[PDB]
Amino acid sequence: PTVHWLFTTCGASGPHGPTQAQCNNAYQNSNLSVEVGSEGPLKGIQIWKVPATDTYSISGYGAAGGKGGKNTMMRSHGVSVLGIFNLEKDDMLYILVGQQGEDACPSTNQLIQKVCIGENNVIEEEIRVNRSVHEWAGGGGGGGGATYVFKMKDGVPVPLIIAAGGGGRAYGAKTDTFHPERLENNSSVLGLNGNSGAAGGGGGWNDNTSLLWAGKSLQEGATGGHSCPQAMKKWGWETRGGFGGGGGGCSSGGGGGGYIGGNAASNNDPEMDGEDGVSFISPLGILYTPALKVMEGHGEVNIKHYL
Amino acid sequence: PTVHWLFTTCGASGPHGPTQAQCNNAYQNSNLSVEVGSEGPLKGIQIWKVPATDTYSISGYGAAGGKGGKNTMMRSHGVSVLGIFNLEKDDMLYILVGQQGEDACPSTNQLIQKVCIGENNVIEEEIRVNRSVHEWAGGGGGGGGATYVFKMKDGVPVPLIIAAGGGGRAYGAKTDTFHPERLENNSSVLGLNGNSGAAGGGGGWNDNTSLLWAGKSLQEGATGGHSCPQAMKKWGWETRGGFGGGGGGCSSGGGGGGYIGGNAASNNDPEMDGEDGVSFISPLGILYTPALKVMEGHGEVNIKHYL
Amino acid sequence: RMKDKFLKHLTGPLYFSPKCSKHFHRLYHNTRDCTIPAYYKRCARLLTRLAVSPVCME
Ligand SMILES: *[C@@H]1O[C@H](CO)[C@@H](O)[C@H](O)[C@H]1NC(C)=O
Ligand SMILES: *[C@@H]1O[C@H](CO)[C@@H](O)[C@H](O)[C@H]1NC(C)=O
Repeated sequence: PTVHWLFTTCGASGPHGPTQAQCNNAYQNSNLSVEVGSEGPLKGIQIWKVPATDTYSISGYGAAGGKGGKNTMMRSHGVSVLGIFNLEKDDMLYILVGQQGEDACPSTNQLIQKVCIGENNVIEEEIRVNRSVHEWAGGGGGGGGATYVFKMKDGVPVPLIIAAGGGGRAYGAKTDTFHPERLENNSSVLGLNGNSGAAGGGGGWNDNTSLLWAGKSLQEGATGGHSCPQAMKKWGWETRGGFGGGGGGCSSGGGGGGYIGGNAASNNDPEMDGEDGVSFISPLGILYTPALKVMEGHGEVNIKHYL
Repeated sequence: PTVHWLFTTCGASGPHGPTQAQCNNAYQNSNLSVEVGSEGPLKGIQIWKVPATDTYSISGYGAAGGKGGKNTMMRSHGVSVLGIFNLEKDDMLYILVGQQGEDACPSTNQLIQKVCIGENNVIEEEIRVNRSVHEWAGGGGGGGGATYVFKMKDGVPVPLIIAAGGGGRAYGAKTDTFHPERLENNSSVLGLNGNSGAAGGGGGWNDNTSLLWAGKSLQEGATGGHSCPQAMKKWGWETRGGFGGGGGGCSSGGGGGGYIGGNAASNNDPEMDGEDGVSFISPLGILYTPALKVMEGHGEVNIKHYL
Repeated sequence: RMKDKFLKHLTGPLYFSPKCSKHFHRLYHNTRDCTIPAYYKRCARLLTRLAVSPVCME
């Protein structure tokens, strides 16, 4: 039959989700029509009505983290979770398509761009003299947003597929963290946010996000965390987390979103990246392929009727 | 083996190539050191010295086109050409790494961004009233640059691997046409530019580019073509082609670069994409795998030893 | 035919443990990323991340 409903970010990018007008244009001449939350914690979340009762294969793709600073190393990719689920007719599936975390370089500011190309070495100078980054903060990418697929019960959302996002690459990240994936399948494990420090941590499933630069949880709007407070008032390092619980960027990398948010560097280490998020698959489904880092840029959701 | 030489855009993006300083930082702590043309038609072209006579595997990757307007549909990916060649010691390989064509949205102009988010509907208004786009031009992405790998003979450059770039996505392109690839291997066929129209066409191997918004040919510097003239004087739609012969963007999509440049819409059709470029492989080499559209973003070059 | 020849170049001489024999087959042949040629850049990264997973180690 090859009936495939493909969900994207509707052209939106950054710490905020898409609008209804953006998604109305993005799905033109397609077989797909969704509702977008206009305000509140559902802002930017797409709502799709399941057309028929059948066995569906939901392919979730997370979003990648932000690029590094002068090094411009390979960004931490998002996670892919592919599952098989049974759905009923007229079930209302809520889909949040994770957006990429904002990159550090390149940038539109003239003073910033000289730092990206390696001509302005004030950041490297302060590290060599005083052993750490305390004054000229910034240069790392923001945390990537996670892709959430859930359906509302009577009053409480229940997750089905969560494709964790990748952590932000640090400014002076000579290493790539070489990190394995994580996948949880017990709903009794609560998905709190990541360990936010100088850089913002990742947003989880259900938490109480306090820090502005930390990624908001799914039930709090999943807004991308703001830039580092110390990276402001000295630069214009607007390196924010991606829509979907992405953490804000600093000299260190921001944490990526997911079920359990990724951790962040506690002391603004310029060589320490933010950690990737934790993926989740509901016990109601069957894991087709284990979680794997595959996605560069924005995430997606694909339904294909497997068995 | 550590014979893994990887070539990138050195962090450069847009219609111009990288500088010598940019590539010196991009290849830091690597086994690679190249020369970059400082001025003239060789500006932005990387020059690599072959270290030993052996059988090499040259993996060429083109660059993808620009994103659409309000739809922000899937960009046309770049082309991959993988070949096997015999090289001699001290041969001077010239490498031009194709850069991605500029996207339409987001933009830095205050008035433009209101069109990207769907609040300003002047473009949709003129289409409904006067059936076509004649005044408020712009909104399509620029053509992607191609990756050129060639070595100079006595006085004339001779191409070895040309990985064509992807065409720019049009503003209102609700469809992706799924167009097939093209690959030429007969040097008697001359690689002229594409049929430039309202939007700029792709730059070829050897042509005489006149229009500003058309992509320059390889022997002319392969500079990305400028934005649409009509998209100026009314907007700030600086949607230019990628470095490597990418065509400029308009209401329609720009043509991608390559051996033979991609064609462009002749009447500024807002729903008609620009066409992808034509790839080329030298008859002296062996094609490992046929050309496939795989590359998203900037292109690459990979040289290894497996044989 | 050719998917097998192309993707090996991207991933190199990758090894898979017996515990991932059916995991490899499902990913290589049945996943959307490894069936659309436009997403072969995705499939190459999928297989590489598979080899470093705790299941496919040793
Ligand atoms: C390093 O030295 C002191 C801190 O001990 C500080 O005042 C100075 O500005 C620092 N240098 C740079 C280049 O930031
Ligand atoms: C449509 O009519 C004419 C085209 O001949 C043009 O001057 C006018 O501005 C157009 N109207 C809009 C709303 O674009």
